[PDB]
Amino acid sequence: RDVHPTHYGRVCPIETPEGPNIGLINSLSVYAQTNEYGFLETPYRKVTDG
Amino acid sequence: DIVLNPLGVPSRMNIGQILETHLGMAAKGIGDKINAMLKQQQEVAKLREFIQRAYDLGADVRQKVDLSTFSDEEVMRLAENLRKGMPIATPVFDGAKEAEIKELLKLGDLPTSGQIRLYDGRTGEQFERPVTVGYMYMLKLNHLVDDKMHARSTGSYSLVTQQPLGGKAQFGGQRFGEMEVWALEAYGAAYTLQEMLTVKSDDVNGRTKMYKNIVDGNHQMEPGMPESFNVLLKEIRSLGINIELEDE
Amino acid sequence: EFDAIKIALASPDMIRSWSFGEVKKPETINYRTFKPERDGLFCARIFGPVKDYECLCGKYKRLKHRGVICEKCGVEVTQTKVRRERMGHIELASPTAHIWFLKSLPSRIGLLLDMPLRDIERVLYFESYVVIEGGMTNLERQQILTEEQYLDALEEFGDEFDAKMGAEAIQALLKSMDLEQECEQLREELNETNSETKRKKLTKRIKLLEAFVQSGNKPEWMILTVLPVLPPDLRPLVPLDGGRFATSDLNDLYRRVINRNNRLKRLLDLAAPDIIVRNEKRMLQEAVDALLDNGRRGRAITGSNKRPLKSLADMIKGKQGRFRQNLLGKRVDYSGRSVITVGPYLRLHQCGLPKKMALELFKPFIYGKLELRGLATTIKAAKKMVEREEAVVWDILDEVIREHPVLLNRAPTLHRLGIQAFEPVLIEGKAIQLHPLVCAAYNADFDGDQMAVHVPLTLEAQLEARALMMSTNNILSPANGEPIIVPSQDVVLGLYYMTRDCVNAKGEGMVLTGPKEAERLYRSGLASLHARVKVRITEYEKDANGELVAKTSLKDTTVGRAILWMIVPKGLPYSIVNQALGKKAISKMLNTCYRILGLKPTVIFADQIMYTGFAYAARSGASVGIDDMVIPEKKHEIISEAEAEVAEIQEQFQSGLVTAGERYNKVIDIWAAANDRVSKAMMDNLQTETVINRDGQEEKQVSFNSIYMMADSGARGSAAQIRQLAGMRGLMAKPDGSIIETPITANFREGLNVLQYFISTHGARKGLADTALKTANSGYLTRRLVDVAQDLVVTEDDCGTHEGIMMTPVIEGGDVKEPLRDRVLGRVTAEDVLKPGTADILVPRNTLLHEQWCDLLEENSVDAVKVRSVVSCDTDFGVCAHCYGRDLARGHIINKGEAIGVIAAQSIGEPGTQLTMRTFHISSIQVKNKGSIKLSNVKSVVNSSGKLVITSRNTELKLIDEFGRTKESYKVPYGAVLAKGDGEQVAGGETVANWDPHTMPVITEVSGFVRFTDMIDGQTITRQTDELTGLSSLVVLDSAERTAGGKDLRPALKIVDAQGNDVLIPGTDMPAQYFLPGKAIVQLEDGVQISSGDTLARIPQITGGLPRVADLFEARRPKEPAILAEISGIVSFGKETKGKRRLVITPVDGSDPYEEMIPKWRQLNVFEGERVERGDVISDGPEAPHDILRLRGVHAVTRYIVNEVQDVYRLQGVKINDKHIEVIVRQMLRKATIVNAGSSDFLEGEQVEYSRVKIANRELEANGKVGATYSRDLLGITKASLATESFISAASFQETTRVLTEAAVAGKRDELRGLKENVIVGRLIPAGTGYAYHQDRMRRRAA
Amino acid sequence: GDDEDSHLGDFIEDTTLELPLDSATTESLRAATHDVLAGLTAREAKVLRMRFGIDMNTDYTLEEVGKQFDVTRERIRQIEAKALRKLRHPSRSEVLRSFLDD
Amino acid sequence: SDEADEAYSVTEQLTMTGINRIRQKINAHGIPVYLCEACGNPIPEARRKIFPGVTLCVECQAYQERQRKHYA
Amino acid sequence: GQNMRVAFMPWNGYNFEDSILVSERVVQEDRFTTIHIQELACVSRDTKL
Amino acid sequence: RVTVQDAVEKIGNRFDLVLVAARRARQMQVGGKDPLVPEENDKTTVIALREIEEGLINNQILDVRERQEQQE
Amino acid sequence: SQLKLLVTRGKEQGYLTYAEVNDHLPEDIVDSDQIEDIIQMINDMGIQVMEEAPDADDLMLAENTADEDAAEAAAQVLSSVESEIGRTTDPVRM
Ligand SMILES: [Mg+2]
Ligand SMILES: [Zn+2]
Ligand SMILES: [Zn+2]
Ligand SMILES: [Zn+2]
Repeated sequence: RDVHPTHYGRVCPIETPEGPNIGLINSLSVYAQTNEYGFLETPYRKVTDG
Repeated sequence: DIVLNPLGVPSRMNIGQILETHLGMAAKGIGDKINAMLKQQQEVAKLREFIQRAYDLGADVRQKVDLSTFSDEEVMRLAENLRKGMPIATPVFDGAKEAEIKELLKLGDLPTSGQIRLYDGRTGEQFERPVTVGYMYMLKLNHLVDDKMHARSTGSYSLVTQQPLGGKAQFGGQRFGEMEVWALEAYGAAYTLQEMLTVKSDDVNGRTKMYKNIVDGNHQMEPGMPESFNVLLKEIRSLGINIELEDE
Repeated sequence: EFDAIKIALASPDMIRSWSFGEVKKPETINYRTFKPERDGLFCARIFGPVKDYECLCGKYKRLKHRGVICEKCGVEVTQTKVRRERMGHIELASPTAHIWFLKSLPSRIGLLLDMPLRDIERVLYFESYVVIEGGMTNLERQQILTEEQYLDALEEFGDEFDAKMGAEAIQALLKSMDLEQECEQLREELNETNSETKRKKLTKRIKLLEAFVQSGNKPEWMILTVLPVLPPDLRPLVPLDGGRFATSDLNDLYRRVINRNNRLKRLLDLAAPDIIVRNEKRMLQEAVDALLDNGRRGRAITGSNKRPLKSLADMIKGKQGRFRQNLLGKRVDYSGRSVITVGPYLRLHQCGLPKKMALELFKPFIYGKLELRGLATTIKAAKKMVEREEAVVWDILDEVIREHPVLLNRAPTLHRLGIQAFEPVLIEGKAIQLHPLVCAAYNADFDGDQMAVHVPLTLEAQLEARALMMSTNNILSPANGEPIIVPSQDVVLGLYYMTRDCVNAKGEGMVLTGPKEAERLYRSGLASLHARVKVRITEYEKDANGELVAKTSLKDTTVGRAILWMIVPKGLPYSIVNQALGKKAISKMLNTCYRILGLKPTVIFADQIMYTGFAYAARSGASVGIDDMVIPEKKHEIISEAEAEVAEIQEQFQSGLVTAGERYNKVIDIWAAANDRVSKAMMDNLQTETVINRDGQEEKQVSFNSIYMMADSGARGSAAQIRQLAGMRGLMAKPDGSIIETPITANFREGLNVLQYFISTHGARKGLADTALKTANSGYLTRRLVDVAQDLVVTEDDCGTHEGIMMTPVIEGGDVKEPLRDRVLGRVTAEDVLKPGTADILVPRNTLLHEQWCDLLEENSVDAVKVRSVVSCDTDFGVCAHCYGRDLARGHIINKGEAIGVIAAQSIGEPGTQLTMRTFHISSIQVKNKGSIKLSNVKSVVNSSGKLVITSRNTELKLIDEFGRTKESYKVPYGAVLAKGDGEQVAGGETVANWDPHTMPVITEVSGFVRFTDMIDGQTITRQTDELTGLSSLVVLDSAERTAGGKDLRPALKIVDAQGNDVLIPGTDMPAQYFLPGKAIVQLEDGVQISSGDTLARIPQITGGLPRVADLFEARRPKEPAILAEISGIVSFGKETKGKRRLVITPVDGSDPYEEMIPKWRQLNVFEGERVERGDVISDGPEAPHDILRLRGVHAVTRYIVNEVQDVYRLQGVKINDKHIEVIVRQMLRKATIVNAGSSDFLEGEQVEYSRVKIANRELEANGKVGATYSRDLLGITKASLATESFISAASFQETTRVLTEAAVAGKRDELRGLKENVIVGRLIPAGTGYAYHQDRMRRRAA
Repeated sequence: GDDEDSHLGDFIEDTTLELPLDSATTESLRAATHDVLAGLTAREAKVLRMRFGIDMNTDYTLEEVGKQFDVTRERIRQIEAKALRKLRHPSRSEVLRSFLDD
Repeated sequence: SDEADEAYSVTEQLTMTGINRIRQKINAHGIPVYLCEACGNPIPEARRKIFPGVTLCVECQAYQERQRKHYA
Repeated sequence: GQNMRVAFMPWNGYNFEDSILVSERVVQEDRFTTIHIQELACVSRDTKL
Repeated sequence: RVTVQDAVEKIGNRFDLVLVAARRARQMQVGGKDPLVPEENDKTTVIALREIEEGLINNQILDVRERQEQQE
Repeated sequence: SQLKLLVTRGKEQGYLTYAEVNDHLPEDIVDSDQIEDIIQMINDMGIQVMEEAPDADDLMLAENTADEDAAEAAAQVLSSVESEIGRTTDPVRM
């Protein structure tokens, strides 16, 4: 039911239903996408040299 | 239109309802000049030089809308949908800084602190120390009092144990559980609790001899012994357990 | 009507006696007509007609045939409700064991037959043959014979050898067992078997045997042979929609039993081979087990649903069972609910009932009043009229509604102020309107709570509503008598805004004739609401014979305080409204109005406070804005300063000067100190504004900033949330308990960026999860405390004891955390309290110490008051009215019949839910005050150099002023370096003791020469050669690496004369040798001149939460129990390290059997020649509570718990009167163990109810014989609730099967006498207004 | 489920019970007959109490009531129809006509 | 109490309890010991300038932290 | 929802703990009027008689 | 009636007050009586407390009046 | 004696996991019916035989009733089914 730092970009830290199952039901973040394997992948723009 | 309690704001630290309220005062500030200009049928040199000014405010916003390349029947169409108020996009961790509200409030002729001086409706003398007004987006939630009000004098009962039914749709009663019984024994309400386990709940003889007694105008119960307990008595005696009632 | 409920075992003849026939077919109904069958499961010949006064056949369907039995189908013409109560029987073709009497864990059949459970479960499932009265053919009765052994032992023996298997065997064992013959032979061998396990098993079996003879049950009744079926209306077959049906699972279990019994009937009709009939009998026995309790044998069989079936045990036991879910928690007619709104036009005694709800709830009342006035003739005409809701039924309903309370109740009913009665005022709409003062008594806000409203029908319940449950009759919190109707947030902003001055307001310095002139000036707009004026004030004082002496003066007030003075009643002075009037000030003002004037003017005053507070808070215009968070200008500098500091410590960790753990600790400390600095800067920036002036100069004043005006008044929230608005947010937590070291340097008047907002959600999500998990377990502790304290009701007016706890405030070190006026108020003086001159009685005896008496004894500076306590009450099954004290929800003395066990359970549970649901742990004496030192256990020696070191053990420090009361209370170490002498009053600012935990000396009593005899280095000491100065050290050893030649022997610290003559102990003819325990730093030499009190041998070196009040009441034994001194007398050691040391305290006049198995890892406080009395300290740490009760009195575990439980409540800040922990403790230790059985009728090893012991010992001393002594036992509150007297009560909170089997085999009775008993049974409680009914029924039994 | 851990036995209603509005209607009809039968004399009220089952557990037949008074069931049928027509009138059926569901 | 105010009390108890439990482990004022209490190594003077009262040296405390990382 | 000309002040306890004081113009302009379409069925089943 | 404070001090016990006022209200409602104190359009259980308030109904006064009602 | 050390360890720590019972079962018994009968035998003490490492508050919230006579007769059982291997009560298996 806690929020782990790997929730950034993938599931909403804010939006969970409060009450009996808080943190058990999540909400998918805005740009969050699923992987080929089934994990939650979120876009990052590539930084080059600078 | 709606008066709100300010004491909910400092403790529950949602200051974003005060910042939206000030952005609601700015957004309905723009809209009451676009409305006032259409009220007088102002020429579009008044409109295209105010609304382009309104659409270009604050520090280095990514939105660049140029009304110079706008058709003239599109501008009055754009001014028709702004005569209520110009909508403001505050992106989530990106949007309106506090100075850009006050600058947008200064495009109206509204006071840049957010608070105007409000007069009492009934007695006409003002509230002192001026009051925040503005336009909060208030919702109407799916908890109406048309779906939560429920009452029952005497409705249908349950077959298995003879208690009143459950739920608002089944014309049901209120559950008087463990915690409402201890809080009744904590008074001295003996007679109030006897009727909430005999007359108002399950004792089938004692509950129709009450409804006749109330229509007779006699508030005296002849309660007896509940129907939750004779069902309990037959279920221990359906084991090989001779539990029986003694005599006085 | 029945007066008692008796439980037993069902006779087979009695099971056939209840029956109205036999169920033979497992058919239920007809499948075509849905009709009951001829002899099926839902029979009609057995259980009755399906329709009221109508046969199954159809012939005698008339209501003229009532009572006759039809000749075609055999049904009796009766009501169809008679098949709710009619049983039948099933005569089983083979006997079958009751699984309640076998697979219970005491296993009454197994414990009865003197055979273990494996024996009987082997024989019952057809493995072993069993000898029943086997003659004299080389056998033992009650022996296992396995099949081959039975066969080859039947050889050479033509006797019929009497070996059965199955329940025939156990039934013939249980029948042939003579209980009383076995009782006499068991007592005969008990005459000659005083062992431990042998005598224990003999008396353990003989207890069940003596119960079984005195009960009247037969042991062959445990083996069932005829089976009772339930009535069909308790396992119904209801026809649902569309042809579908719905049955109970007992139908399937009874069908299984009828199937297996019919098939076994055929298999014994058919002379089948024995193996398939063995399997059939075992199957039928298993079916009886699955029917009576589906799962005690294993496994619980599932039908066409994959949950297990509900069986008969599962229909009485369980959370959903009838004992829990249907005997108390049950729906209720004349009830309804809707949401709550405010509507503050109300008074304190009215709720706003909607009009459709009052039309629905009050329907029979409306019908009676509507046809009595005769506006309808028929009740059908009344029904059609009020369905039409004509213009007259509102007049009839508002007539009905006038003085008729409605019980408004909100769902988490933690205490008794969750139910209060209100007079209903008809409003439109559909929401209940509810007076804003009682929102803090229901904990009910207006984000959408719904209050359930009930109607009291009877005049007794209307008067119970009006006289107890009216919201004006309950304005004091029953936990602690402070008012619970405290004005909460808008009222305190109005009362704070009107009464807080401004330096230059309009209308300054005027002189007004009174408050009328002040309101006339303010309402006309000539004066501001807060302008310092000189008002003329008529304040009344009843400082005479209830007089209300008036006095008029000229006060220096503001205008708004004068306007607020009009709503004050007479008895209050003006100085109570001449201030800021925050939240605590209105609490104290309403408290003063109550204590002075009583109940009704407090209600009128609280209503006028609420009206004036809402009105002047409205006229405040107290907004909140974005410029009401002034960010401190130094915040950038403190943030940059802390970033420079953590850059510096980041450098010195990169330089390897400190590690990463200390670097994390240092940056957490640096950022927290910077957060305190930023909060201090903004709180000093906010609370002082600059205003100008009467003379035009700069003048600071308290700011009118609305966020400060909300935080400072106590309207809503405090300066921590103002820190998170204007100042920085701070360091944010983690669900791991850790702290995220990158803090949040921003706030909520600025924004948070994406990283800080993702950081905040760990702590906020953990907080909301713990909130929403705590509310699913809100009143578990309230439940656990009403179980232990159900049947405690005030029954006596004054029992007349002389005992009680002697109450003294919590002076812990410096200040007093809670004074005497908090505790001794309301309690009854157990003795006469004398003045500090010890000459005159202050309060006589049996007195209710109200606030006048407590004001008197606090003016007289009294310190040691012996109250009358609940744990020392001389009455039985109750408390007296004086050993409790006063009511605290009313201010009067308590009434006869208040359920103080339930009230105290709620007053520990409902303030207890304000505690944290998870637990949390957190040189020279600082002499500040001056006065006289008092010491108990004071035996000190002089030193040569003028210093002192105390050689008595428990000489702890007590400082007294010239007032009698204690000033500085501390524990003096054993031989710390005192600059304190004896008794002489010293001034503050001079150290009394220079302690050092490296210093625990064995400082001498007399001066002399410490020569050493019986002293050998190598087998007693270590070779300690201090190179540090070059001193002769002899540092003694433990039992680790020395020899056994000097292990039991001790080295002598013998201080002798200048010649070498052995100086005596002053007082004792023993020598002067102070033999040493382990690890003593010794500097001595043989023959050195040392003085008295010389430093010979120095020895080297608060939890909170609701789980603590869980564990304090369950009375846990801690894993480090501070062992005590079990008996008075001087001490010696014992055997060295057989795992544990021993220690023989030897009484100088008594025997010394106690060489206690002391572990060597818990080091001694004491020396092994140091006299300690009983109840004295040996180990250091959490003292076990049972050891306080065994050694010290019952007032020492009473004082221990109610100071340790209140150390959890006062730690968080929750106040509670300590009556409430004392009635729980009084019900905790109502067990005594017997030690001298005497002429009293109890065994030696017997634990029984103490108040049955104290009345038998009352009466067996009332003859010419002498009575027992007893050792009190104390238990946990889940274990004290186990040993109740009732079995109807005990089966509602304990496991029903273990309760009902223990109740049945004892042939037990329940004279009801209890709150939970009669609530289930449907009678009045023996507590409240039904106490006199239990007098009226206990009058007719002594007739 | 997931309501109060409620089971399907909690929502099955009994229709074969007696609702207390109909029962007090039935009880007040018992007394409203007793006042209309207070407006009849000795013979005609008594046959109307024993042609139906009013405070007696029959409902005698036409000859059985005429068996008590030795009448050949014809005057008994008329005196029933006379008293029945006697109760047909307004301000004789002003309480009972309201007792019929209309 | 709106169900997110008891959340506020729980979260402030969490932060304050953890931060006080850290700040009690800073050992602010002490004695200048000059020698470590498990090695007898000379603790450098800049380290005592940082922490007054370090009875352990830098890397013996690092070993203590690494041993305490798990427990026991 | 709707854009509501809001104010922040106590106003006589009618917005006391969490409550909202609402104008009659909000009700007059019908800004919070909502339609709610309930289905209500009647089934003719086959009983026995 | 708002509070029963005068009534509970005029009897001395809060629960026997409920019983005595219940008995008096039963006599006034169905027993057939007249209100001793004039009823100012009060319900029957408020007249009972205003009869207890003026000392006119206690347990022994009600009992001796029951004796007198049996006397005829 | 190993199941006696299971009883002693459960009452010494206030809980039992599945790992501790499965490490303190004997070597001779195989199938899952009898071992969860043993779980019922140890479970109606009740020493709270559940799946994982239990929480922190729910040993002080969960209670131990009733000491000790049910545990006395359960010790009488559990120190005596350490000898025979063929004991089950199922009519299908038997
Ligand atoms: Mg709420
Ligand atoms: Zn028939
Ligand atoms: Zn007493
Ligand atoms: Zn080191």
